Amino acid sequence: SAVWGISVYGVFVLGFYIAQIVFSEFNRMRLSDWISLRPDNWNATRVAVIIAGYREDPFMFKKCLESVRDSEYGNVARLICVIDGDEEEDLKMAEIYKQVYNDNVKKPGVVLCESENKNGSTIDSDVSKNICILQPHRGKRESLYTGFQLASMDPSVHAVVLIDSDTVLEKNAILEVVYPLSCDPNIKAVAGECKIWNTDTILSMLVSWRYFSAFNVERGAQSLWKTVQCVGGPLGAYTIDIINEIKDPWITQTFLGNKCTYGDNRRLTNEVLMRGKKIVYTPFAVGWSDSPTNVMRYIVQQTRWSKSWCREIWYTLGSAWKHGFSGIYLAFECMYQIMYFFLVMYLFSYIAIKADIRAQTATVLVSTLVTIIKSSYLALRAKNLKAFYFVLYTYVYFFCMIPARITAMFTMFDWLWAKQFLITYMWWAGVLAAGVYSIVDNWYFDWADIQYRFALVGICSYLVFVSIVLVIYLIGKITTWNYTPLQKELIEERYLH
Amino acid sequence: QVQLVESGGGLVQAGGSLKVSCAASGRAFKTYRMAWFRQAPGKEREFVSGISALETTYYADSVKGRFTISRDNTKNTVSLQMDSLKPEDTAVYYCAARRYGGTDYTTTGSYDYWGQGTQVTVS
Amino acid sequence: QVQLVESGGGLVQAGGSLRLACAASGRIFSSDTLAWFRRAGKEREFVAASRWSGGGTDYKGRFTFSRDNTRNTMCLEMNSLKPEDTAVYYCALRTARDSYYYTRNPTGYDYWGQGTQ
Ligand SMILES: CCCCCCCCCCCCCCCCCC(=O)OC[C@H](COP(=O)(O)OCCN)OC(=O)CCCCCCCCCCCCCCCCC
Ligand SMILES: CC(C)CCC[C@@H](C)[C@H]1CC[C@H]2[C@@H]3CC=C4C[C@@H](OC(=O)CCC(=O)O)CC[C@]4(C)[C@H]3CC[C@]12C
Ligand SMILES: CC(=O)N[C@@H]1[C@@H](O)[C@H](O)[C@@H](CO)O[C@H]1O
Repeated sequence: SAVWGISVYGVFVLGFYIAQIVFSEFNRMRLSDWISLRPDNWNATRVAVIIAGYREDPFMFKKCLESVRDSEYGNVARLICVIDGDEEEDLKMAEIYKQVYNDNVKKPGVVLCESENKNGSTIDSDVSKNICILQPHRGKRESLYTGFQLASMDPSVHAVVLIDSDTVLEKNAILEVVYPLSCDPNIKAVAGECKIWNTDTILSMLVSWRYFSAFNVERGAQSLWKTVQCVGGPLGAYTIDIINEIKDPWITQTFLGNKCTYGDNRRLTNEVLMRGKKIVYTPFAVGWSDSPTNVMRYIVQQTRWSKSWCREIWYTLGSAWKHGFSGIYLAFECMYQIMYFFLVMYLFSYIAIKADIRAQTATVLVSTLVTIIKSSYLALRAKNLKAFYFVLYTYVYFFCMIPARITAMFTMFDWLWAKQFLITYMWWAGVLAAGVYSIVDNWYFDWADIQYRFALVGICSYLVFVSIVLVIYLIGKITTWNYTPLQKELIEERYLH
Repeated sequence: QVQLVESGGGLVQAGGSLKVSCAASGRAFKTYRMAWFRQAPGKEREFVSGISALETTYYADSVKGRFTISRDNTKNTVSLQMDSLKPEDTAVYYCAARRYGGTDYTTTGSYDYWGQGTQVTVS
Repeated sequence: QVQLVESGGGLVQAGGSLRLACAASGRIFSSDTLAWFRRAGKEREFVAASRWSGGGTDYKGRFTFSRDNTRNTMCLEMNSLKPEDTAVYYCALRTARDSYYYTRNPTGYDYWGQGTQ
């Protein structure tokens, strides 16, 4: 029962984590070996940059345009900017674009996705000059298709780069994200690493470290196995042939996601994968994007992402049960996540019901130990001392993800805030009631027993460590040490207006 | 606030086994430390055996390999198994209970609860 | 937004070397194309150009292009002289906002700088 569950948890989690670490290390070594053999000033591959956005801050859009203009790639054909809207408010983005780039702004009255002639020559005539499109407001997916059509009409290009309207790119991000495409002809898509620039909130730093760890281990293992699922925004690469082949199936699929938002980059990668085309991911290409600072917004978008995750894990299992020897790694990750969630729920229920101080201290101690080991590994890999803040991610995970997944599975099982936040409130109330019952049931003091002394010492040490971490974070905020160097200059530039 | 009562004892031959059980009435017996004491006719009570809420067993003066103490939370009672009794062990036994305490667990003043006690004799 | 100011020159016999430096004050986004021209009685002719990020084109093997890339100061020294290379050199800038293609036409260079020699 409990012994079997804890043993299975330990062995399976340790094996899976070791596998991810070794796979990420091997992928990094292989990528470094591939990069070390390339010649200097390599610009053989011709690529085009496509930018899509809607209701984007003009400052962030201007910074993204400047970062695109700061790229050192010497084989850039053109820049495609598509705005999902043709209203008076949407003209601010076009005006901002005219300040950073040419004034070649077009306002077609039709949408290529809903027109008989889907070719890009209907709305474009010259490919030498950069073009800006102000289409009627339809959605993010429609904007991507127009960019693909505009890039497809030029036979000179060989690949495309997809970034968000708020993405900040390094001077070598474009070259690094398109270099591995020519290394292996079987590679048709490359994923780019994404970082969070703003870290002025306790939630923002935690989600930034979570994203960094995700890109480091899961995407690294997927890159090593050449079966990457996380491909798309805010930084990615795609070859012209695969997008030309799969543009129609991607846009003809029924969409039930966010209205005029959340362009389906998941199903595009699924379409690439189901055709037997290998996909790799690189961490050298670095992209910068913002993160929400509201816990409620975080919870609701996690619920939406959990629903997505369900549909796309079914889809990717169906698509990856074709590779034969390979393709089972995604299914293994799926079962790993499902069993991890199930065992966390079972362990929490067991701890709530049995209410014994002996086992709870051991469980919290081993959880703290493994979290500290993970944080130390993250700090060693990132060469940054700020990665130790990941120990606080367990609290936000337990308090936000579990209600989000519960709501996601309840929605798809067999009043706007009732279906979004009532489940979280009930979960919090249940956790509080379980804690109160545990404290009341075990309310006693006995210093003549070593086991009680050991449990009390462990609890006191855990609380002391948590308080020390919180104090370190608080003093770091005042000294502005935790602030990203990119964030500081962005804040100064915003202050200068 | 728990009331301790005793039920057991009697006249037993030397070298035999005798069983004594104690019953307590309260709200939550699972969180009370339990202990046993004996009153010799000419001496003062000494700690012989005690069990805490975490099933920790304490023995002294050859009780480690002679007597066994256990408690049953379902029945809300505690019993002390005694094997191979000796003539000099004849004394009346009182049980003690405690909820809050420190390192001291042998003195009579450490425990704030006591029972009427049962008389055990060895022939 | 940007202004180009040159430096160096003078009358030098065919035996010697000269160094011309073009400086800018502003942001060039590290993507604009920088070119050089020799003559202002004939039309301006191409000399040398290279992107700020990297690369370089001639028409040479005699004149090389160097960039500090830190102080926004350029340099282009000449090895050996000929009787027909004496002219008013100009510093040229091409804006990449309109297009990313590299053109040898001086007309596409909207930004111009004053000459010294
Ligand atoms: C000698 C070395 C000392 C080292 C440091 C120890 C720190 C604590 C020291 C406690 C000492 C208690 C000594 C008893 C006499 C104290 C004075 C007195 O007269 O107190 C009487 C009072 C009676 O009990 P009561 O009134 O219910 O207590 C609540 C107070 N209003 O008694 C009390 O007030 C006793 C209260 C004890 C409460 C202990 C249990 C608290 C909860 C612990 C939970 C641990 C498990 C958590 C597991 C994880 C859960 C998520
Ligand atoms: C004013 C007083 C009377 C109230 C005191 C409230 C707390 C003492 C209780 C309430 C609920 C309990 C929490 C419920 C759940 C968890 C998660 C647990 O971490 C994991 O499960 C990690 C799992 C993994 O990923 O391996 C750490 C303990 C903790 C925070 C518990 C700590 C103690 C809590 C905060
Ligand atoms: C912009 C982007 O890539 N968003 C994806 C989202 O589509 C996906 O549902 C989620 C699952 O982990 O991961 C995010 O990174």
